[PDB]
Amino acid sequence: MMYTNDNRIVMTLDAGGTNFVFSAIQGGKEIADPVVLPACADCLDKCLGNLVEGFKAIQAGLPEAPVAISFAFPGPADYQAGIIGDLPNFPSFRGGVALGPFLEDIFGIPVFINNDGSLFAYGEALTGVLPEINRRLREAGSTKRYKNLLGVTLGTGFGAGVVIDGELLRGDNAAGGYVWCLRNKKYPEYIVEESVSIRAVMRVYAERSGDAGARTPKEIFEIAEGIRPGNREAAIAAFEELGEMAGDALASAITLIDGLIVIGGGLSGASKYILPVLLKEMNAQTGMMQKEVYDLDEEKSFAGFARGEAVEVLVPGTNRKVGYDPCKRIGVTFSKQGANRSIAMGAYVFALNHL
Amino acid sequence: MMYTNDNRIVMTLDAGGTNFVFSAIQGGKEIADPVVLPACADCLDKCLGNLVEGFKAIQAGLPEAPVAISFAFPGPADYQAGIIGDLPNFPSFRGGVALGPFLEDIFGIPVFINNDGSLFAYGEALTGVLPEINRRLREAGSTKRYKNLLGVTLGTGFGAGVVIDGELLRGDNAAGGYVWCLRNKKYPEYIVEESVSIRAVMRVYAERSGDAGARTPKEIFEIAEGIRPGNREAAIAAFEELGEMAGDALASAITLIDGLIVIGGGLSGASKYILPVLLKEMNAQTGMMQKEVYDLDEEKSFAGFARGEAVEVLVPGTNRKVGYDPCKRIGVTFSKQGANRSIAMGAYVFALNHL
Repeated sequence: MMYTNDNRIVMTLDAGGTNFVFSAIQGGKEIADPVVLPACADCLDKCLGNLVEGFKAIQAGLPEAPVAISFAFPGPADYQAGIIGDLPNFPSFRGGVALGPFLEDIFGIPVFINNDGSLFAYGEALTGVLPEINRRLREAGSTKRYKNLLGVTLGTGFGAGVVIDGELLRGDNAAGGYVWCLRNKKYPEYIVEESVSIRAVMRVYAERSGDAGARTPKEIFEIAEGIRPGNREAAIAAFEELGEMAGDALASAITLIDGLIVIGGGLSGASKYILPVLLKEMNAQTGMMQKEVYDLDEEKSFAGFARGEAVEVLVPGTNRKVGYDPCKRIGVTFSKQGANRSIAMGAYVFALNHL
Repeated sequence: MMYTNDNRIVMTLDAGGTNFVFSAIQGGKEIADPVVLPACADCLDKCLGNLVEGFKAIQAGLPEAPVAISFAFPGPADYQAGIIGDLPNFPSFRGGVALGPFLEDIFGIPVFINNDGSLFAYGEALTGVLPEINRRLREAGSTKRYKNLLGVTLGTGFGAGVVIDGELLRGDNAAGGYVWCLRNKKYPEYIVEESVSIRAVMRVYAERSGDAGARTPKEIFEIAEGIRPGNREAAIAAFEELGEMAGDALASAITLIDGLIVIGGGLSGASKYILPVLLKEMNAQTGMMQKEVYDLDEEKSFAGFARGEAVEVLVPGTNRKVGYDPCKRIGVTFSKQGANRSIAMGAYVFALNHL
């Protein structure tokens, strides 16, 4: 319930794909009748002009005046500078478009642009799971608190973002926290996204079964779940196989970050089949070593996560005691809020913290 | 030349191995006749008592009084809390020793304990290469400045530390920035340290040649370099082979950090044979992708690193221009200062920044 009673309004935008959807956020709520305009990608001045119209449209129907505007944008881009690079799906963008400063001029207030993965992790760090986990620890009587979060979206791609005690890990090339291009475990010549995405689910089921028909991951989930007819053993492998690679990637990524992992996105509907194999892999890899990964979504598992091996040690010579837990542990949890909510909140809160 | 004229004194300690060597640092200089006492590891109270004696010894022969004391310590440990875990080479340490607070009581001033890898990266970030690189960029007329550093020591092990714009990446289990336990490329069932260490150099040369005699990496370097007699082709492979794995690890590690890499340690004497294959691997992996790794130690290479594809873009509608460089690039450099100096400085500067 963070920021639930805040009066400050941030205008936002969803450039997910095909067109622009402009909105506004006050408190945690969406308080603007959305405005849909097309993104005339072929004419820089045309869509750049729609953006102005889109935001002007919203602004005109607000109670108070807006304090800023932030949104996620396709990229690659120099996000901090707010200037976007050569996007494939936007031909009028080759060269470098100073989108951030442009809007900042036409509206005066500051604008913040970031990529999906970043806003998702940020959202979960300050609004989603990270706070829930930390209180649930204190509530469980543990002295341990986690400040580092690696959020990853399983969907069209294998996006991700990294937050270090509130500070979004941007990277020196605006490319911090990438996990999609790590080396693939079962396909050394390719990247992990090739086995961790909607493609991989669809592709594997097609291979494991003899069905060459177009199936959606939901349909595949239904086949594995026993509702829809098909090759159940194959429908499962489709998700297990993804878990295995995701796990391998997450394992080596989290080794550097050393924090909790949040997973979300479209494919998160198949927690049931992904998480087990994923966790099995993470614990096989950090087992070579002194580090356990717990299923933060099951009670029994979270219980051992909370307490670990906590004790008190006496300060030699003194009568004082100090807290200590030699048990190094990590965890994985799926977003309860949903990637869409966390991303929007991420944009909202990021705005408010960086005014 | 950072802190060269600072009057503030920090007492330090080298618990490298076998015994304790106490010293003190003022400005950048070592201003204390070192004091060597044994580490009576078998008796907690005995060596814990030597530490007190060791520091008391130094303190008594200083001009002004000391402002703090920091040093690196073996671990695993809760470094931030200053309490050390069950060390293998210290039997009187099983349970959890609140070493930090102990000294903090007997001396009043604050004490900071960290692991080698961390202090090394910190040292290089504020004292070593990172500042040299950034000025050399400005001097070259580039607008780009790097704030994220991944420092790794090639030696007895494959240690490492990560600094994000001045903030040491500690991790939630005091295990941030580990790269030693990543998966090994050519030996999937083992960790990378197994192929990146003094062992791997010695081991490979023994395998590639038929020489079962004990050779030191220096001797092996001399064989590859043509001075010492032996199997030159094998002596090279010994170092190339290490470069390959180090590169693979560095590649996937730096993908999350997105900053410059500093290498140091004992084996750094063989830059000549390691760096080329190492860089070749990093550019093969981030090539699957939009990201180049440059040899920051060669002039021609650094030149292209500095300029990249820098331009100015006009803010649409305005008469103003904004800087932009779509060229995402990274680099690798060997420590000019030496791991020993950077580590000591890291301890010194870390102390002064966290008073």
